[PDB]
Amino acid sequence: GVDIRHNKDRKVRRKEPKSQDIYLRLLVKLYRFLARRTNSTFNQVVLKRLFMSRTNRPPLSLS
Amino acid sequence: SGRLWSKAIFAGYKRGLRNQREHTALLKIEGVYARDETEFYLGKRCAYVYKAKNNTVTPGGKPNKTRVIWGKVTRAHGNSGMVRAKFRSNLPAKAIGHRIRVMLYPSRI
Amino acid sequence: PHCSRNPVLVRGIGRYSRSAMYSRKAMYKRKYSAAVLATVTKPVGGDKNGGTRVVKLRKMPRYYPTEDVPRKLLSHGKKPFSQHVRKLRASITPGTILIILTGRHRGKRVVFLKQLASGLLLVTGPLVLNRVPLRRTHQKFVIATSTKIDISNVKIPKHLTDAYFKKKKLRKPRHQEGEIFDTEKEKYEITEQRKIDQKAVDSQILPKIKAIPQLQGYLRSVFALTNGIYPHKLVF
Amino acid sequence: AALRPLVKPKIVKKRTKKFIRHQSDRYVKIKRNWRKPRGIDNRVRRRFKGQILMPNIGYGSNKKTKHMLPSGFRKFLVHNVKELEVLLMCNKSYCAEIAHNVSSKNRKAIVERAAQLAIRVTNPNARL
Amino acid sequence: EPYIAWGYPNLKSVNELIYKRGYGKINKKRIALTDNALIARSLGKYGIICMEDLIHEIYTVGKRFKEANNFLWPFKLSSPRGGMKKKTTHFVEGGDAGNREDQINRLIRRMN
Amino acid sequence: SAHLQWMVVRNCSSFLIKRNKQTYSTEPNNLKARNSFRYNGLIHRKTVGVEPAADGKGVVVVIKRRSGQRKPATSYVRTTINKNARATLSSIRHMIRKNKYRPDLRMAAIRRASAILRSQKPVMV
RNA sequence: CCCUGAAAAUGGAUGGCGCUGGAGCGUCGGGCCCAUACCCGGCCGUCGCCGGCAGUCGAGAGUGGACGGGAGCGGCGGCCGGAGCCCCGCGGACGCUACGCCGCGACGAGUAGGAGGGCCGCUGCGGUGAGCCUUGAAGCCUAGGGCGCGGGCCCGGGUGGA
Ligand SMILES: [Mg+2]
Ligand SMILES: [Mg+2]
Ligand SMILES: [Mg+2]
Ligand SMILES: [Mg+2]
Ligand SMILES: [Mg+2]
Ligand SMILES: [Mg+2]
Ligand SMILES: [Mg+2]
Ligand SMILES: [Mg+2]
Ligand SMILES: [Mg+2]
Ligand SMILES: [Mg+2]
Ligand SMILES: [Mg+2]
Repeated sequence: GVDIRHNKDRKVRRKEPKSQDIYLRLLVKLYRFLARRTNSTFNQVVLKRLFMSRTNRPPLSLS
Repeated sequence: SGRLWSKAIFAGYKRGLRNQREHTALLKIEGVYARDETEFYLGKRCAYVYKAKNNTVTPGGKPNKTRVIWGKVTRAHGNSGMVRAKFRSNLPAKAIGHRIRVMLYPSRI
Repeated sequence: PHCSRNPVLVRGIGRYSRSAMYSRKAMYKRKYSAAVLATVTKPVGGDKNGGTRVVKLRKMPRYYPTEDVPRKLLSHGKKPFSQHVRKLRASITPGTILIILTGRHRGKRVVFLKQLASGLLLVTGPLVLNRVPLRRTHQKFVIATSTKIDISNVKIPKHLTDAYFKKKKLRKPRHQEGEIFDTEKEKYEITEQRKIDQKAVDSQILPKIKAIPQLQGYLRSVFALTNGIYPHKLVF
Repeated sequence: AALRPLVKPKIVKKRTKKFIRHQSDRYVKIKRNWRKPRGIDNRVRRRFKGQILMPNIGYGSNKKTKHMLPSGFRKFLVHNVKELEVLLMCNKSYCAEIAHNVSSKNRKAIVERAAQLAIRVTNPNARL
Repeated sequence: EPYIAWGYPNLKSVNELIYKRGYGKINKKRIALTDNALIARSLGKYGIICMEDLIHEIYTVGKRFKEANNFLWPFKLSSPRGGMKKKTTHFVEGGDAGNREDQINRLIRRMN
Repeated sequence: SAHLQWMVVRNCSSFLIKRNKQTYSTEPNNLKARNSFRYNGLIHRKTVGVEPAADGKGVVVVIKRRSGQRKPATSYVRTTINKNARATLSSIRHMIRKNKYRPDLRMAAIRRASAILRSQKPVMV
């Protein structure tokens, strides 16, 4: 018996996209490979961004 | 023509007061009544020989009613003889207080 | 092909250190800087079949099982039983008297000759005394008493390896369906070589036991346990 | 005699006896099918000593040895000869059984095809 | 005071602990110190580049003692073989709680 | 495209057999019968198959060409082999490795080829 | 320390038996006994490493490698010297339903309550199985064989008749 608090044990975060858009699923495979097999941090954010919700991927105005 | 084994009495399973672990039994080797003298039997193989109804095959012998539960001595259990031992199958409780033989099998002497 | 040149004082550690052996091995003066067949060509066997047939051994397998098992890792130990280290109990010395505890000759007192290469003990009772012939015994299932007889300067024949004592098997010549069970081989045959060898060893050990008084009767006896003594108190 | 599997590891079952539902014995209206007792006084829900055990993930069988038949195989359900061919390439880690619904005459042909495909059948003698 | 029992380990004791039950915190993982390169992979920057460095850095406290102690996983010892004669009272009063001067070495020999 | 098609039919197909802790794919031109992107015989530009011959004896290998991708009527060239086993797999081995025609199912073919040939030879009582 | 002080109701309580060179009391010793506590090991699951695998790369290769003189050594072709591209074998396990597979570390109580998964289950519908079925469905019974931690499920035998 070890005294720890397990309420924060499971970090909550998007691990795979919730949608079933296969095209969206596709480049997830692509960029998951990209971040895994490269040191380019830029991939991680892109891979991290592909998971997030429509509200979390707000439309970007042209201006 | 020889007894070839020391007699023992099944004195019960290893147990607390309100909990009993059936997988190891407490054996009482007759003639030893202190922890020190237990070193002789400390690794000997023990056997529980009992009779049953239906005949069973016998190694190097004819089928008969004789069955046996094999086991070996594990260690002494507490300050006065009282060796604890293990068996391939846990001893049935009807064997309490009956004859257990220690076979004088593998001897370090 | 020199000897180890590094005597061992404890298993795993030699007597000398790296520099000490470098001098001992004379590594200072001897410093060195630097520096078939798969197929066979059989004849042609024509005529006009010209071109020697290049046959290759280990032809490719004719069938593959649907799957297989991946190879095991490597162990760096686990030497086979043939090349195991044979440990013999200290009380067991050539000429001591042992007691068989397990087999048909349980409780019989026999003398211990040399120990076999397998680690099995080659012993024989003075067959005239206890009907125990030259027969292997296991050192873990015997009791080494404190009685020893000088069996030094006796000639144990060298052709008594474990293969000689190995059990023989006959079944089964060209019979698979079992409907005529063999009525032979059940009487195991005491080969003459065993007979004469047993005579040869017993002819020279028997004078050695008769020297000390009442030892033949001691060996003619069979060990037993009474309602009195206990083995943990006995001194063997 | 029979067809050996690729491997026959020592199947180890963490528990053999079924979990009978609490108070299945006393009442017949309660079936032996397990139910989690959710009661304030429920003495088996509290895990008292000397009572009915609960199912829990600790009783999970080995991943290698999960779903092993007593003879080194795994089960698969077929209904006619067509699905048997997909086993021709497993053939050593999975055994097929004829579904209960298959009539005799259809099932007689399947076992013949099964034998010639070296496929182990759980219920060969099923209408004969 | 009552929840701990502490003392001054000696060179043999510190040797035994890191060798028999020494575990490292590599990548927040409890990793057994089975190879020296594991030490160098994490503590190489501080000059702690072998098993003996960790012992030396600990036994006599070094400039980089804090990093070394944090690198070591806390030792998970077995229960004290042979009992301990009390748990709820101080050592000076025949118990075990509190500071025993150097008999902690005895207790260590009984733990691991 | 194979990958786009694979996402479509990875879990929705008429050939999908999801039974007890198992999955099996029954498309005609698949080896090992397992549902997988690598071994599926429908989505790949170049595919290989090993089926028993029309008669009992012999085996048949099917290869998908590169032009008639959209035309299944002529998208597979089938030929039969009725020679000794050792000659067959060696002959089969040359279809994949020498031609570089998907040198990943090379053994899945010969393993399947070894099985089917061993099926046709009569059983012993 | 012990005794007196010291009286309640069914017959009863150092738990009982008993216990007086102690099985009582006070201070101490050495051993011994066991919990789901701790150490090691096996297994299950969760979480974390946002770990690893698209390199199926038997030829794939870089902790830099390339051209294109520079002036040189270190060694084999008598003091001038310089291509080798696989192979006598044609060959080389499995893998990767990527919603897959693999590795490592730690962890595991739980009412009310929240959430995730369910190849747990019922009924009806669109598809799908060249699905099953009078050579016997549904259902029911079963000291039959089993699987799954479980929800439950498959198969044997009997009845049954769509
Ligand atoms: Mg815990
Ligand atoms: Mg909790
Ligand atoms: Mg079960
Ligand atoms: Mg009921
Ligand atoms: Mg309550
Ligand atoms: Mg109540
Ligand atoms: Mg102890
Ligand atoms: Mg307290
Ligand atoms: Mg009083
Ligand atoms: Mg819980
Ligand atoms: Mg029925």
